[PDB]
Amino acid sequence: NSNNLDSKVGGNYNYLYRLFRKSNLKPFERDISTEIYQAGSTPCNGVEG
Amino acid sequence: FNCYFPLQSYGFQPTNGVGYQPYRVVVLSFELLHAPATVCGPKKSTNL
Amino acid sequence: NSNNLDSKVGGNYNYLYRLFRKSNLKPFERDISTEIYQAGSTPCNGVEGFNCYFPLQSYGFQPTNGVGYQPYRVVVLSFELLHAPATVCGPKKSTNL
Amino acid sequence: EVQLVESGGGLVQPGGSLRLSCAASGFTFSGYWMHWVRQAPGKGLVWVSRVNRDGSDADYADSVKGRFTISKDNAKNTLFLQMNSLRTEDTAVYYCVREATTFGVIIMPEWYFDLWGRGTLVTVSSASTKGPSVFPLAPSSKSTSGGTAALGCLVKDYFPEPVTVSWNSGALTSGVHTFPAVLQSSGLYSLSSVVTVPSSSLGTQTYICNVNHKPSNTKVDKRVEPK
Amino acid sequence: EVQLVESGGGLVQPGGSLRLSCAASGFTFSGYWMHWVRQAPGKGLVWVSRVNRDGSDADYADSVKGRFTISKDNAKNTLFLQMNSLRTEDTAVYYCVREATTFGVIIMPEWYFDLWGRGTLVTVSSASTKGPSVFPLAPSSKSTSGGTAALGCLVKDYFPEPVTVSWNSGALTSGVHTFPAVLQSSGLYSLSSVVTVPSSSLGTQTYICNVNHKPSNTKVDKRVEPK
Amino acid sequence: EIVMTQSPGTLSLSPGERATLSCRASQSDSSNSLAWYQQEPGQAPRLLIHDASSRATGIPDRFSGSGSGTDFTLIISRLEPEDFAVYYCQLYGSFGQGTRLEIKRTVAAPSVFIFPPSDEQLKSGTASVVCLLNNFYPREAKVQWKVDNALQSGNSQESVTEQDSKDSTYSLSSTLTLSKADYEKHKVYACEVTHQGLSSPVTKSFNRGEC
Amino acid sequence: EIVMTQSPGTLSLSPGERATLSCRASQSDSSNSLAWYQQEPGQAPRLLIHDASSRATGIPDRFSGSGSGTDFTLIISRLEPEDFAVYYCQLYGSFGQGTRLEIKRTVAAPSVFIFPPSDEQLKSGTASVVCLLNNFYPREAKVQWKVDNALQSGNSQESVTEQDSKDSTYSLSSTLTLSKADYEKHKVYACEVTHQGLSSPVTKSFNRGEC
Repeated sequence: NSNNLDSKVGGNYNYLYRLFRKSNLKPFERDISTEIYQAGSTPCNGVEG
Repeated sequence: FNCYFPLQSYGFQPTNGVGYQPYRVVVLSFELLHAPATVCGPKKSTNL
Repeated sequence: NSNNLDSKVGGNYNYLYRLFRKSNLKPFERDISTEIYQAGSTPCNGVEGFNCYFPLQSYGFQPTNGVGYQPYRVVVLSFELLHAPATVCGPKKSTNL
Repeated sequence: EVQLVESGGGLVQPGGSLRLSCAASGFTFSGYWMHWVRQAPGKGLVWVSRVNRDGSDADYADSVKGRFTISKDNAKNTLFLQMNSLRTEDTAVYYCVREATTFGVIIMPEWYFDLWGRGTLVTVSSASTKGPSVFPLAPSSKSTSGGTAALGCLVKDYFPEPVTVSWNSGALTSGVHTFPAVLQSSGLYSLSSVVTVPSSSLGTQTYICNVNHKPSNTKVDKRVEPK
Repeated sequence: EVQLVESGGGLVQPGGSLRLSCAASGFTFSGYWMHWVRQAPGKGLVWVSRVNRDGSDADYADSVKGRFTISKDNAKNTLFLQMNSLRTEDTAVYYCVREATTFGVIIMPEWYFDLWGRGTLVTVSSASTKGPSVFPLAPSSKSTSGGTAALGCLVKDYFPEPVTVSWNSGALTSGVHTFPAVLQSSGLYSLSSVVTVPSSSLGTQTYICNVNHKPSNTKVDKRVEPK
Repeated sequence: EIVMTQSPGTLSLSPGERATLSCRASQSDSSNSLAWYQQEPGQAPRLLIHDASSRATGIPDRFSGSGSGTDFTLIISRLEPEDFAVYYCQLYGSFGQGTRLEIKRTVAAPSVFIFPPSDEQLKSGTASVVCLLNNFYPREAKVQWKVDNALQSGNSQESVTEQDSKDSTYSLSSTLTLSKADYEKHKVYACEVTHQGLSSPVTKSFNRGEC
Repeated sequence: EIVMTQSPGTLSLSPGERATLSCRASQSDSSNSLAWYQQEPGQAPRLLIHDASSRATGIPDRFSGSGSGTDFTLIISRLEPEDFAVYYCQLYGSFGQGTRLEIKRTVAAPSVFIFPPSDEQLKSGTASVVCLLNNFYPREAKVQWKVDNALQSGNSQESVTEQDSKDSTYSLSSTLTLSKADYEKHKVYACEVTHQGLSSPVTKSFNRGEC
């Protein structure tokens, strides 16, 4: 339990997790990326639609 | 925490894989030592 | 692996195996027969009676089975090391005497 | 290059027999396992049968079990598919497709097709070939809207295989609508081909329609009256 | 022959209790595995309980659990199934169904059923037994169409078990329409039995309808007027 | 736990044409220990195949099929007049939804007769109007009411009779029940049926008061 | 035995929009033995990838998809005006139904024209009334006919035409066939079209006998 040490008022945004990824994760595989995910029929991965 | 009940259940479900599926085990342990044997195979006797 | 070559829909009945036999097999013994195997006290092997079961059974190799039931092609090579003029060898090149 | 030529097929009464051949050129036909597949008009592809390198083992599908035989010779370099007692549900265009093999220490086909041949159309029905009925379709007053309009022709009771249509010896298209034919009762193929040409143009140039009928070679030309 | 006869059953108020029996004749009842399978009126079937001769496991489905008790009295050759706090949705028919056993070195039951005894219906409702109300159904002028017509009867407020009805002491059929019953509000079964008989036949022979009520022994006979 | 689905939901063919049915387990494999049962509407189910491969003794040689893994399929060699039954498949704990094998015929035009309630029904306190569809095929229809030349639903009931044997045609019934106070206010009651095999929806009207 | 269902049935994309096609195989024992194909409406299918991962010879680099388990997905990197075809997936013993990929466009108001039979069609013995929707998008609508101010169904035939390439629009033609005995009785023939992109359903009336 580290609730009293890793929380900020109004939700803490210093800690982040990946919600969407194109492929499965291999064991002990670390990836960092910033291309915006695409889910529909609108251009993404560099443009906001 | 750090103190568990030594016994746990199996929860054998019919859908589970054959690896976790129940198996009925019977062990027939014999001893062949110095004693008058009381159990023998089905072999017919012969005249002395 | 020969799963995608030796399977037929609804179970393959073109590959059979003897499930019942009256005696043990000797090494390198080949037997073909259809006499009804005897398991009880009723005579069989020529007469169909009680406990007389057909000695042959089918694998039923289905097109999609588990790895333990898929058809696998097996070849066993038996080597004869008896004293005789050798007729098969490797590609080992010969050398001047 | 490497291509497969389909031969045979055409009209045949239900319950008859037919033979289809696939000539192979450009590749070693002996070593590749073969498949035969089909595609119904306007429907998805469906696999039919497979044959070995020697042409002795097959796994005919359930829908074609008993009434289809496959054969694969090596000397004369072609594939046979023979059909008996045909039914109305197999009216389709048949393709023959190769099966890729590693050709290593074990042939081991990967069960996936590489090349698709120019397939052939097989049709089964109780009807017989007959001349199509042609007539113009020109809008009259109160039926044409605006300067632009659409003028066309509808063919009727054309049982034979799909027919081609043209206008003014194919000198203009103006956005030709193909309108593939649709089968109706009693086995009749009909299609209404219309070209969008404004109605305020007839009078200075003649409009002719050509139903180029290849099967029976009954070429028909028709004049469209603006009424 | 080998057969299973079901005993018990009948109307019961909600929250009540009941016991069903299954007498088995023609085979060795104790060795074979036993089961209960339900069948809702006009619905699918769902297995209710599994009993080993020991009966130690697989006996109750969650919803079944807590309310049914399964017993297999081998000494006097019968099966029991007892219920408490029965709910409305369990109104159905029950089948005593066997489970095949190899009877070899290991009995090894195979979880597939061999025979199905004739069903016993169980019904649970808040209604009470009432006499059905019967009135004739004969089309008058401007309602009958053509020479042929149909004459019948319609019963109402008949809660008890499905009723049998016949025409002219069952001396004619003329295509009898069974018209199975159906439930309305306040727990009532309604049936409308109509026989297609031409309207130009009344006057020379009497037209009567009998509704035999077997549960309450309320056999009723009525006449039909041509209006 | 295991949930079994049947494909297709319905299966209509000619009296001679053979058929096949596919059953699917929701997940996992159960060592191919599957059973198929056929149930006539009036009779109890009957086992046809056990262990998903072997057919029980007494079952005709016609029924023969096999499957493995998550999908088991049963094939029927030919067809005879016994397929008027629902085929359920049984795994360890659950039964499939089933598939009714329907016999196929030509399109039949329905006949609709509307019976208004008579005096004895009127004085009981409620009025029930019935509609009878007769000699109709295939088994798909839609019946509504036009009470005071207006469409209302959610108040009537529907009943469909099972297929007959000698002529293989069924009948449908539909009873609309209203209070007498609501029944007397409206004047025109009309019944129509929509059918894909009908050139036009047949409309038949009813004017209250008879003659 | 395998039914290899492609989802979803139809996607519309702008001519430069990437997408993915997800297809589930019934029996997931393929071990990445899969293929995808792109067939133009007027020609044969071609192979796109093999083994569900690797690509064939001459393929564009954009076609690159991977999948495992029951859910096999194929991803396209970008789009060009060639994707107007049918994508057929292939398991070892089955074929997919096919997915239609359409070029998206703004909603267009259809134009409906009704053409009655002429005199030469009148003397043949069968009357055909044709309704033509022209310059219509997207490809979904319902066309209904009115004979004697009454709707009917089960007697007319409808046909669709493939989308053009110069402006990405399609035309729908429908024909109602009847004998002269019915045609002479009626006088008014109307056609209505319903579209979600239209403010009100469009009706067009026709009076028999011309003028």
